[PDB]
This record gives sequence, structure tokens and C-alpha cells, in this order.
Amino acid sequence: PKWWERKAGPNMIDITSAEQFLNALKDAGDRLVIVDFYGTWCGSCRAMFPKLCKTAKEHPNILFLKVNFDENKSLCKSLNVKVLPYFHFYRGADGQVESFSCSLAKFQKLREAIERHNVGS
Repeated sequence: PKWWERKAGPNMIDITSAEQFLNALKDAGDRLVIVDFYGTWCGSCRAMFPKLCKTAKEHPNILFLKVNFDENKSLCKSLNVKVLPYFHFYRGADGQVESFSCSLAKFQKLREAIERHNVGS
């Protein structure tokens, strides 16, 4: 049971290809989408994961995409991801609306981004 699968709820999906990633954004409709770029051996990513999972339970209608950088290097490079943890947000016809790094200590940055782009904001 890999650390990134523990207590991961139904709105948290593993992405394993560029095709799957693009299909996920398309099928999201007008939902807010949070893309979590993480590394297998990223201590910060691992430390912040339980809080991310709680946030996913707190927001059942937000779609969370987990993208393992180490297993999706070309995809992550095409998305200009250079450091981990990293987050993109996407929302409907607006496409990408956030791009930022985070950690457990500054987790409120992620919530602030939700405040800016959640359905009804």
C-alpha cells in the first residue's frame, strides 16, 4: 500500500499517461480540478498527503489528479513542472488557473487557491 494510496478518497485519481491526463481535464466539465505533482521519494509530498486527502473529503466535488513525477517524467516536463510538490488548478473554460508549490507548513496556500476558483466563488 503505497503512501499515495492511503486514505485517498473517490475524487482522487492516479494519472499514468498524457492521454489519461487530457481525458481527465475534459471529463471534469466545470469542476475545479487540482493536480498534485508528487515524487515517490518526496518527503514533503508524503508529509502533506494526509492533509490533502482530508481536503479532498472536505470538497467531494473537486477532482484531485495525482501525477507521480518519477513515473510520468515527459508529461511533467511538458507541463513545465520543475520542483515537487507542485500544483496546477484547472477550471472549465478557464483552463489552468493556478500554478504553485506548496508543502505541509504552507498548506493554507492550497486552500487560498480553492477560495479563488471553487464553484460559486
